[PDB]
Amino acid sequence: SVPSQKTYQGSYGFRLGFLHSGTAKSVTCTYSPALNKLFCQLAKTCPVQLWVDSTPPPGTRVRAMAIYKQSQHMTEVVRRCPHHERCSDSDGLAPPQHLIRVEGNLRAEYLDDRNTFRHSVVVPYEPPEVGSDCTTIHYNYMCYSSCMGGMNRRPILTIITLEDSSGNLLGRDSLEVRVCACPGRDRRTEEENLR
Ligand SMILES: [Zn+2]
Repeated sequence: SVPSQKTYQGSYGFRLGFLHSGTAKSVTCTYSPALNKLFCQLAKTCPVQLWVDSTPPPGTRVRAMAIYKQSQHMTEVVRRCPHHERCSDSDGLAPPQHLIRVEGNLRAEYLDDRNTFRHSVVVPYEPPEVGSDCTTIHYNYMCYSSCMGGMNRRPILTIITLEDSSGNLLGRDSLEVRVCACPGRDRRTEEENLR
């Protein structure tokens, strides 16, 4: 099977938002609206905003999962490569095999689906704080898109779903992600190629 990637705002008007970081050669994370693609360095903070028109119920959660973008690779579980899964860089909560981690949230839970074998990380949805209009989750990608034996240069999509306490779908959004050495340069090159 393959997780759905269909955009769905749902009853709460759920959608993602990204900061405007630019494309300076030194940038560590940058999002391209034209390509709906996030470019980031290995294990660097990727701020992802959660926007809703109305607050969902207490117990609502937010899950992140990666899948290969190419249809011929969609059924393959996206996981860290043979080298990174063994580098003992766990933060004490994320299994070393997981590509996507959530930073600074002790309530993050990591799932290895007993049926699909796919990996995901989920946190409780927290409503915006005083003075804020949105909620931000900080993600880290733990392998480069080019890692051999892992993503192996194949592009991936990250699917973010808003779920109820039972795991039922409330909202869904997604974006392509490239983990690379120079996000600014690659974003500039890909947007140029699109033009
Ligand atoms: Zn790797």
